[PDB]
Amino acid sequence: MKTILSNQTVDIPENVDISLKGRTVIVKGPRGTLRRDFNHINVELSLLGKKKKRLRVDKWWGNRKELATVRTICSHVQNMIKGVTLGFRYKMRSVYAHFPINVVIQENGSLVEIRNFLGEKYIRRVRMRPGVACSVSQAQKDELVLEGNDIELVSNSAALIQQATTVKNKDIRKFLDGIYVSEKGTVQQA
Amino acid sequence: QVLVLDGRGHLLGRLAAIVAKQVLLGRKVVVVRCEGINISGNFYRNKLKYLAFLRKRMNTNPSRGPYHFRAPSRIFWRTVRGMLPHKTKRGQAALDRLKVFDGIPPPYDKKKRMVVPAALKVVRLKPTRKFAYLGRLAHEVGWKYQAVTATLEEKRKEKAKIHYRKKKQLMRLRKQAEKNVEKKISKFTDVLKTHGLLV
Amino acid sequence: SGRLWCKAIFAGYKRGLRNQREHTALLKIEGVYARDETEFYLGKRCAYVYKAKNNTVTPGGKPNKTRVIWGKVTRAHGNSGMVRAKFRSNLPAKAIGHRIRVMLYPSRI
Amino acid sequence: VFRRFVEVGRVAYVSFGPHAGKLVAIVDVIDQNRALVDGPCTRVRRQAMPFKCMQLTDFILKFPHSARQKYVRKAWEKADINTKWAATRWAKKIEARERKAKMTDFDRYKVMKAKKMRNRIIKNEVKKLQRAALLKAS
Amino acid sequence: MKASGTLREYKVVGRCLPTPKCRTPPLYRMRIFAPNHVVAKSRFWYFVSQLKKMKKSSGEIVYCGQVFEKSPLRVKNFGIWLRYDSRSGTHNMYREYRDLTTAGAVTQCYRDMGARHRARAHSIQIMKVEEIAASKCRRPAVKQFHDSKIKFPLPHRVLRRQHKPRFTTKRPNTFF
Amino acid sequence: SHRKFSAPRHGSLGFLPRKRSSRHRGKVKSFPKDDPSKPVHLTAFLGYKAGMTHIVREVDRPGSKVNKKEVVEAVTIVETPPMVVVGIVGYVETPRGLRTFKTVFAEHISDECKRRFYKNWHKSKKKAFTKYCKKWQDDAGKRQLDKDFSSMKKYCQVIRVLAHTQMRLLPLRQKKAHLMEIQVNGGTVAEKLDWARERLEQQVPVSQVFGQDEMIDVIGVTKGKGYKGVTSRWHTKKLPRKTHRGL
RNA sequence: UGGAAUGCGAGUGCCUAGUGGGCCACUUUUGGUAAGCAGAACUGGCGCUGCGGGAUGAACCGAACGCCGGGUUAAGGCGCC
RNA sequence: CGGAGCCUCGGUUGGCCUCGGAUAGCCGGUCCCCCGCCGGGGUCCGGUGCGGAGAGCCCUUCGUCCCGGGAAACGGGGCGGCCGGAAAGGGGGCCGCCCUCUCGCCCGUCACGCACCGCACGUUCGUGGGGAACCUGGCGCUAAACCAUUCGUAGACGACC
Ligand SMILES: [Mg+2]
Ligand SMILES: [Mg+2]
Ligand SMILES: [Mg+2]
Ligand SMILES: [Mg+2]
Ligand SMILES: [Mg+2]
Ligand SMILES: [Mg+2]
Ligand SMILES: [Mg+2]
Ligand SMILES: [Mg+2]
Ligand SMILES: [Mg+2]
Ligand SMILES: [Mg+2]
Ligand SMILES: [Mg+2]
Ligand SMILES: [Mg+2]
Ligand SMILES: [Mg+2]
Repeated sequence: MKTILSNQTVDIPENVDISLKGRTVIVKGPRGTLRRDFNHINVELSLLGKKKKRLRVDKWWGNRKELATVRTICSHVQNMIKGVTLGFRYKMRSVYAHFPINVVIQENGSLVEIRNFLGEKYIRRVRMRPGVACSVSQAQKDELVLEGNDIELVSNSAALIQQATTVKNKDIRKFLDGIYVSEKGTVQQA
Repeated sequence: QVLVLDGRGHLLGRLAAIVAKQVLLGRKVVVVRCEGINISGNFYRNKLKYLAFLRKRMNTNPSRGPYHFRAPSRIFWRTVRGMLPHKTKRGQAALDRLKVFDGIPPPYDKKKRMVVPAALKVVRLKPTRKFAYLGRLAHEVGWKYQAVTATLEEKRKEKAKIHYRKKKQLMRLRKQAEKNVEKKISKFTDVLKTHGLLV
Repeated sequence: SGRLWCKAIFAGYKRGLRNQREHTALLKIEGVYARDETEFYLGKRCAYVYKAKNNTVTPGGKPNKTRVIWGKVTRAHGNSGMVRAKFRSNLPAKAIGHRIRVMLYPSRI
Repeated sequence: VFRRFVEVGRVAYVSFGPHAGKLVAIVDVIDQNRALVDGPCTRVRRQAMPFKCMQLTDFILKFPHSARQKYVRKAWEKADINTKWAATRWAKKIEARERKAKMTDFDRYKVMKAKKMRNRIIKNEVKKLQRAALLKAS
Repeated sequence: MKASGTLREYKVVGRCLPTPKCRTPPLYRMRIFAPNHVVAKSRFWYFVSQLKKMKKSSGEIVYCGQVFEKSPLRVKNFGIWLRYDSRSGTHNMYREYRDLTTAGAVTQCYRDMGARHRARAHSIQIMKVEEIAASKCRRPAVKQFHDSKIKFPLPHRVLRRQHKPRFTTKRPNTFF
Repeated sequence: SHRKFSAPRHGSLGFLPRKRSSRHRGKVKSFPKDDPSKPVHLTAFLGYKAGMTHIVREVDRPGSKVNKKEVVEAVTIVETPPMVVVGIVGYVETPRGLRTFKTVFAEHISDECKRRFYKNWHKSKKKAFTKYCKKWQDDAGKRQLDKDFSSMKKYCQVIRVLAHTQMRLLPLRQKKAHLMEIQVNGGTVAEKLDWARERLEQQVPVSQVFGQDEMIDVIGVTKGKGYKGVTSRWHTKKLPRKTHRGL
């Protein structure tokens, strides 16, 4: 049936000062600014309270499919606040059996050269979205580190190289090779 | 005496049914900016509908077959011609009275165009339902002039912004002149307020 | 020194799907699209004004090329302000979607 | 962000229907698209009425959801809606539309002979402001 | 029966004809939900022919009169016990309606059963309609209106009166 | 029923209007796309097929058996005299089509180019371009031409140049020179039109247009063979000898 | 006191053409896997019949027909054709 | 480019000279404040079934003759230079002048105008489009195509080079 009211609040930390024009939200703070346009979701955004301490999202007279769309806005706003405060440092491992996967990074995090995967002479030049920085960390042999603010762009850049390092026309249950996401965390801790 | 109709946000068949009757009733209808026409339903069903329409061709000679036009203005002409008795002389006269444009030409850019609310997307559809742009559909199915129309419309939106800025300046001059002169024209002002024009 | 007739467009005849009764004409008067609003024009005189090749006589002036077919607005039609008319001579179907003059001087005011 | 809310006690303008063009109060909410509806002073009998015809306004007088017509009338007279409604620009442009509908032909001739000079004076003053702005710019 | 327009509620009593076996048959009363009194008497004979050994020629209707709502202005919660015929078998229901009158609630019941289940009015058989307090309600669509300080906007005012301003300049506003 | 032994089809449907060509000179259907990084240059030329001979050259390709060998290959000689530029034309971009905006000819236009505008040069009085060439030695005509070029600076997107072949140096029987539009692809529209005005009434050789070891496109009309049968044209399988009504 | 209700003018004699290939439909039902198959019972249509509707249409729904004017419906519909 | 009659073809019976765009959101300003080549951002202030409303805007024609009041004095109208327009291009704006007014519009006196005696196609865009010929004057103009012949890059004949 049409549920008369569904709502969920987001308590924002004092380091962040959010605002909104219409239904598009912006989140700024220490690391940078992140925007998201909500023109597909059709809800009410109340930015109430002095010092803008909480964001409320209403849905009036919507059945189950639009009631499912209420918590996802809360989740995207909380992910954006987490990206602005802390960030998204996706650590990921290069698993191989025989051939060492040669990974190097061109243009300070914009492109990844992937070489020597199952003895293939073809190289993969996988380009990240601007905003995501790829790097090789210290004290670890096979490691790729993806830094960024937008969880969409960082995890999409992870999925690009994870689907680039795939084994074709073989048994992937035996050939356990490729670069795979290992740790999903933040840049700085809290 | 010419219905200059906008095409942005208007539904395809709901607009065409309103257009074709007024064209049969002796009114010169010019529907303009027809790439802004949006069709209800998601994009993939409308694309596969037009692709089945493209596959439906004459086997022995497709030049004799159904002429599948790719421009959005000619798709609107196709659906109005489907909603007309075009085999008859009054239907051919209706097709002569109809005049449909891609983009908006300089004969019709400096004219206040009309909007039909009985065929509009925000009026006739629920906001959670999907719609498909006819211009994007046409450029994806093989219409070559989306970016050209985009640049020309960007130029004329800049020109119309300058014109509307001049109109706002004239409206400010009118209101400030009324604010200055209201004392000596209060005799003309009060007689329209007793008849219900400025209240 | 102005217009003394209301604008009305002749749509078609009294017709079914596969039959037409061409003695009764369907008239679409501009500005009126309701049965409560079409009660004013009931009983007015209307005419299709057209001009031809040969000259015909004109009452109160020199002979001109213009010709008419006079009539009488009988009763309303439909729900959207369409109305009927019975003429003495039937209208040609050349006049489909053209202007005729409905008048005001058969008045009930 | 919404400002008007269907609340118990809100006064609303009825657009169409039998009681068209009248103020009324929301006594109780019956269904999704039907409300329990009463107007004591504006001559609208206690009835059920959908939300399509009523246009909810910015007036809320306080009475309980099951309160009867005597208490609705006392809250109406305490809130004094009939004066502020006529003071509002809403009902003023409504009665302006009513005067334009009831405009007589001789009244329309007076309107035309007023508008003619009232527009000529505006045109002269706008031309003087245009040449003055041109003189200040140059 | 055709559920034409709105329904009406009839208190229909009837009995058997006097016989040399029994001189005075007992009287049987029902609450018939029907548009008019002719189909009320017909549906009364239908239910009496279902329940007892009694037909129209072997009996009579003593009085058939419409009985009204004792509080039509109060909004109430009617729990209607349904016995309808599906396309596969026959089923029972217990369904709540928030409405003013019994006849209007049964009208809404016929409309909503034909809405959700395509149950025709000849298949739908009503056995009992009872007014119920707000505490004993079961359905959440009825219980969501149980609030003293109820408050909601009208979110998307899709405008009607569309074909009088057919050819207009301005786009219609729909935020009210 | 179906075809027993499936076979590929004789002919191509991409070329199916097999009519005599309305044009005799090979028309460019698509010019190369411009970019402002490249300087201004011609993108086409109009030569004449002279003949055929051998060639002997070294092959430099790694991996082949034919590496560092002396092969022979068939070559075409195309005599390409330098063409005379006698006009320009600008093109506005419309949503209906790439429309020619304004064509501006030159002052001194040779009789080779004058032959093309006439079907019968003998009976003609040779009076073309006479009222057009008076615009180049007066005050008002130069102002109108400068206004035309200044409008072409603003509104034209594609600038094509008008060049005709030099027929007097050729050993052909005809004297009627072929004219051709060549799209100048290069920098901005202003620099393009300035370079075209500089190259107006000038010779254009082939070293300016093309160069060594460049892969080019050849447009032209096929050698005509007349009304031919389906065996000669579509190369179908001949019916056997025993057929009554033809094989 | 024309011995129930309702309705209708009845009875009777010659001469007599054409026909004697039928088909379809709610219900019952034989043979057959089934058939726009073959064969039956009641009744109505087509044949012999136009008209409005089912886009189209020998059988379906409505309704049967002299020539016209005003009105009103049935069956069907009322975004455009 | 600058006059009269006379045939045919028809519809027509005042124009709207333009923001973009959202619909769980819009419109208009001052800008105390800050950036850019007047625009943009925040804040502030009034509306928001829209009244900086197409449920709307502009013009309004019966006419002329005298006088008085409101309105105008910086305006109506009468020939040259300079700019803006190309997607299928606007009878637009600015400077003047050798000449004419307190007539144009709004209120009141004052009469006149075939008052054609109740009777219908009346009233414009209309110097409307097309074809014939007469008029008066000025400034400009001195052509191609096809057949024939020839060629053979072509071809049944036509066509084509
Ligand atoms: Mg294998
Ligand atoms: Mg006329
Ligand atoms: Mg095969
Ligand atoms: Mg043989
Ligand atoms: Mg026989
Ligand atoms: Mg037999
Ligand atoms: Mg049978
Ligand atoms: Mg019969
Ligand atoms: Mg029949
Ligand atoms: Mg059918
Ligand atoms: Mg039947
Ligand atoms: Mg009849
Ligand atoms: Mg129909």
